[PDB]
Amino acid sequence: KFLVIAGPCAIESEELLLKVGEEIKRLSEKFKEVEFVFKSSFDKANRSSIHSFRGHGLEYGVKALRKVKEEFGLKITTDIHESWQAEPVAEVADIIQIPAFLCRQTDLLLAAAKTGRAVNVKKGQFLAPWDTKNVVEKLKFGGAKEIYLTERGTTFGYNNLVVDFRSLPIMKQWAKVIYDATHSVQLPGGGMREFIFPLIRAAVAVGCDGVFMETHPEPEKALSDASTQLPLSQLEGIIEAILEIREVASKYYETI
Amino acid sequence: EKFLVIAGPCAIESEELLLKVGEEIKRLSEKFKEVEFVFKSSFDKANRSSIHSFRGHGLEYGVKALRKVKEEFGLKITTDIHESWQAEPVAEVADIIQIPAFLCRQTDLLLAAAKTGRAVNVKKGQFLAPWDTKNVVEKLKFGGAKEIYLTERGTTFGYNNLVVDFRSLPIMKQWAKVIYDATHSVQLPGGGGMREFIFPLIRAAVAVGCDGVFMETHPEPEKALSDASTQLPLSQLEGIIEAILEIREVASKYYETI
Amino acid sequence: KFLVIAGPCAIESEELLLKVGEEIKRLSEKFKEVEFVFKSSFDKANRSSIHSFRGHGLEYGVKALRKVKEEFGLKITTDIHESWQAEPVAEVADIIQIPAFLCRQTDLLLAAAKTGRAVNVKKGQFLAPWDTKNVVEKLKFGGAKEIYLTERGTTFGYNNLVVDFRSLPIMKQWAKVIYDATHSVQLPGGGMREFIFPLIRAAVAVGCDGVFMETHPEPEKALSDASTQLPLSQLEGIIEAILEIREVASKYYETI
Amino acid sequence: EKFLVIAGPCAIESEELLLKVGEEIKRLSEKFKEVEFVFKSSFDKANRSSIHSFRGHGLEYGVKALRKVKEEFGLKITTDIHESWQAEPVAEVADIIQIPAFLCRQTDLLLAAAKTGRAVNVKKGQFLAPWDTKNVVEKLKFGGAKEIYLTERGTTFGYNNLVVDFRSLPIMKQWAKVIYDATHSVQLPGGGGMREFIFPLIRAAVAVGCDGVFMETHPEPEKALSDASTQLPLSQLEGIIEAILEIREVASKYYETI
Ligand SMILES: O=C(O)C(=O)C[C@@H](O)[C@@H](O)[C@H](O)[C@H](O)COP(=O)(O)O
Ligand SMILES: O=C(O)C(=O)C[C@@H](O)[C@@H](O)[C@H](O)[C@H](O)COP(=O)(O)O
Ligand SMILES: O=C(O)C(=O)C[C@@H](O)[C@@H](O)[C@H](O)[C@H](O)COP(=O)(O)O
Ligand SMILES: O=C(O)C(=O)C[C@@H](O)[C@@H](O)[C@H](O)[C@H](O)COP(=O)(O)O
Ligand SMILES: [Cu+2]
Ligand SMILES: [Cu+2]
Ligand SMILES: [Cu+2]
Ligand SMILES: [Cu+2]
Repeated sequence: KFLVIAGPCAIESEELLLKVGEEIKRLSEKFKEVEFVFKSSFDKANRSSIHSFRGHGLEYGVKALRKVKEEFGLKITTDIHESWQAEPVAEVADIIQIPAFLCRQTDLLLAAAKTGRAVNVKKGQFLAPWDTKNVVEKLKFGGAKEIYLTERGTTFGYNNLVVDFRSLPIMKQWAKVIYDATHSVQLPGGGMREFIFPLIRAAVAVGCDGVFMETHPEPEKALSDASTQLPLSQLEGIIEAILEIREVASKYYETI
Repeated sequence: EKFLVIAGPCAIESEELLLKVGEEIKRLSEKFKEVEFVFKSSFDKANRSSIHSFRGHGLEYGVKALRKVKEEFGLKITTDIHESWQAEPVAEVADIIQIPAFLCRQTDLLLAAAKTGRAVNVKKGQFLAPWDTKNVVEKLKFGGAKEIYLTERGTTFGYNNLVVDFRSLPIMKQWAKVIYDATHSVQLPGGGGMREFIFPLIRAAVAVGCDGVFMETHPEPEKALSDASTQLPLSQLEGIIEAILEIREVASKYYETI
Repeated sequence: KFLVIAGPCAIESEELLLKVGEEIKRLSEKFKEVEFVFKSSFDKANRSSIHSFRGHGLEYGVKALRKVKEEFGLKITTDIHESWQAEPVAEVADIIQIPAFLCRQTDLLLAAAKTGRAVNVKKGQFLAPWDTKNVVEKLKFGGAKEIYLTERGTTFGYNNLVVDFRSLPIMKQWAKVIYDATHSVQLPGGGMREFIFPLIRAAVAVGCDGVFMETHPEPEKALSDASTQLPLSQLEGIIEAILEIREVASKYYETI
Repeated sequence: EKFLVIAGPCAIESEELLLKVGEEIKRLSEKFKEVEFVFKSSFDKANRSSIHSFRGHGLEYGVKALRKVKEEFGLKITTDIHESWQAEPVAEVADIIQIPAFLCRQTDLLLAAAKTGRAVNVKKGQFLAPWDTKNVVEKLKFGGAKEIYLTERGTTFGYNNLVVDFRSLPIMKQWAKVIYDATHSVQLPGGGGMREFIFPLIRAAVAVGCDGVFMETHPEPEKALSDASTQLPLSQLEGIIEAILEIREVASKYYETI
């Protein structure tokens, strides 16, 4: 099934997760041919500023995510930042996410693989698409069976990311490929929200295995990535659009 | 809102090549009635990397060859100019005058094209940010152009590589009609890709939304005298045009206003 | 001799050329081991805006440059924009300059070469350093004997140029290399003036055959490239600095 | 304003390698009394591209080996850490704790280093703009660091290539002491250059102005187990250090304030 990974960027509160989770559950009942996976980070471990929001800790976050899985029967994903975190996170996370800056950290990758969960690696803004073959090879060496690579943009001069859509067919040679619709048009340190939907249309027309998109009931109040979180109320329309474009374009997806 | 398809062989290798490709584009134009086809070929490759590479058979020969395509098949014509004096003779045959990407800031060339009364299509320089095309359009409007296109053809991304930033399409749409160049956007300059990425990125362009696509084609690309690595085999053009019409239709209700 | 190419960006008036030319003459008498070449453009043929200053025409410009050469006995350089301009310009210009955007225009290069003058090609912001070998080959084919390549920065995302100093030793394989201190830190469409002197120190420490630097008595009033023209009064100090650093560093310039 | 030279073999291939290089750096430190030498070697290459590549002999072995260099030669020591728990044991031997470039935004790693009371040297990420190092320094100051360096090691420039934007040196100097990494700045990541550009770009860095240079060195680079293409032969270190002291001296009166 096509994957849709969605949720609020950060675990701002169990309350926020339950509100978002309720809508993701409703959509999962409406779009049965899509596999939904609920995402939220227990820690923003790489904020630019020491004064910015990080979160409420790994214990609180894992608990809140457990509530979402229990209340709604949704699969769960969250990111890890150091190797020791893999095991406790794997108790709740069906997919362990590796942050883009950390895509080359061998121990983090091996720790995630050791848990027996699926692993989704964000492609570093410094990595070339062909450079991801070695990422997959580490994860296979560590025992991983279900592996995703996520396109999230590439450094393009200062304070800008570009999406090179050539990466989608290149990375598909060795893993399932997800397109991150949210952070790919985030300007680090043109934009931004106005480009989210057009580029997710591009990703599906080119061909991918799923889309990653963050959502919040009121984006302007979000504590992380406010400029690019999608309003919750817009998610349904975008998902239906994704599915329609994929239905038509998929006739033309090239083999391997 | 007829979608534009600009297509033809990169260079005017011979009048015979032009008529062979023209016959196919004419056949497609009769099938895809919802498309406006414009036939393209360059009478001069004025910017080749090497002094030893094919340039062409001269302006007079090329205009005559293009005129024969227009006469025989009733197709609109486009070709590129390189210095201001070429605008006048070229406008005798060309419905759309093309401005090469490296020359997109050359004021005199832009004005020369604009005062002919023909449509003008400027290739966006590999050095230019999408928001900086606003002034290119202003120059053309100042010079009398009433029908203006901007063509996305990739941006310098380190050495010998171009990337297509698809954010450029909605940005440039604020000021002109936008064409996606499927051929030169995946060329690696000075020596992906390349051919394997042409069709995926065309699909991206139409899903994002554009007003036309530019695609070069040759019966036998391996033998072409210019851009051999990226010209589409002529037999593949029909299938690609059908795909972009299908993808455009399904994506179109989602295209953002303005 | 080390080359210093300097002058006001645009021929704003014969008056401006004579004021600048007077100082360049004085410096040429003070620094006898340097070859000075006076630069000014008769046309800014590639301005972003239709409303910006271009100049007073080729005839006026060639005349003003002739006045500088006659009054001060200085060598002259100016840029051309279309092939027909090479011959009339060559009447006064010792070095014909090819603009960066036009570095691949075969006819312009051949027209410049045909005049028998030296030719200095600005390296396009799109060109790789190894890509310049073919530029030199065109000029040799057209009869040119004295050929320069000028480093002027490379496209680095949007509205930014970076100087890759690896280009200096690479381009030296096939031509004399000039470093453009002015336009290399011009942001098209960090910066800017504060970086001019530090990067010209880098260029001389790496090793080049000359430096190109634009100057105006009152930069803030200049009609082109105001943000990067050096105040005339600062030129002497920078030249002396160049020469001192070159004297020491040249011990280490690698062969070929 | 003693200039810093950080030098040593990329990886702790063996304690024996360390002592061989250490003996030479000690000899140079006695000649170039105006330089503060800091000996560098990594106990772990934690970010290699391939699972098959050399990583090292473990933290305990590496710290012991570094301690032997400090004991035998009286040299200051630096090494890099990869996860927060390493800061404490490493601070037992390291005068300067190095933060790898990909990890320059990892708040916990920065704080772990800062609270040790050791100096901290952060490699600027290949993704980071020079003005965005201000917040990296703020994090370290918040965490108690009193001696902070920022190291220029190149910026992503298309695929598999780094460029050094020397404007970064005066920009970063606003907030920290600045080191130029002569070795990794010309490495082509994931497979110029390379070695032929090391010395020219060091000359550029000192002419622009910096507070130190970082240079890896191995008696026989061809045989090194990491960064073999860019490690300097040990016999060349003396000549390069003399050149940068000469160029620094002649350039120094021109270094801009602040
Ligand atoms: O959680 C994810 O999926 C991510 O991609 C991580 C992403 O949210 C982070 O890298 C943030 O974008 C980043 O910390 C925000 O940066 P800043 O607003 O602190 O400058
Ligand atoms: O004619 C067009 O539409 C163009 O975009 C011009 C384009 O064909 C040219 O820039 C060629 O790609 C270029 O001269 C070929 O370069 P090279 O093979 O000589 O290195
Ligand atoms: O004359 C030279 O040496 C040059 O390098 C040409 C240079 O002055 C021009 O490219 C200008 O920098 C350019 O027209 C100014 O751009 P803008 O201020 O019109 O956006
Ligand atoms: O130790 C340092 O100072 C560094 O800058 C770390 C540096 O050695 C590493 O990033 C290596 O360059 C990198 O693991 C080598 O990459 P690869 O040869 O495995 O592709
Ligand atoms: Cu986020
Ligand atoms: Cu072509
Ligand atoms: Cu100028
Ligand atoms: Cu190293």
